[PDB]
Amino acid sequence: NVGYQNGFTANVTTNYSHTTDNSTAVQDSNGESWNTGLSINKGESAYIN
Amino acid sequence: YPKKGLSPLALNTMDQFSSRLIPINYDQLKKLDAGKQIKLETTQVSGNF
Repeated sequence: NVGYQNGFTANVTTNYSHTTDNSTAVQDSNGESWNTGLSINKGESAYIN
Repeated sequence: YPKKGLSPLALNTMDQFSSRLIPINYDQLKKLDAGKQIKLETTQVSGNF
C-alpha cells in the first residue's frame, strides 16, 4: 500500500518457500499457443520431457 | 516430511517399483456411500537416531 503508520517499513508475504524451489518461466511465446502445433481434443493426453 | 508449503506424496504410482492398486467391491462402496470414513493405521516404523 502507500503508508505504514509506524516504523515497520517492511511487508509480509503469504508463502515462504526457500531457495530450493523455483518456478521456471516460459518465453519466446510469439502468440503461437500450446494447442496449435499439436492437436488435442477434449479427452486426449500429451507427454513431458 | 513434505514441509508446510509443499506438495504431498503419491502412493503406489504406476512405475518400476509399484504394486497392484487397492480394490473396493460393491458393498464396501455402498457403505462408503453412507457417512462411514476410512481409518489409516500404522503398524510400526523402522528408523535410526
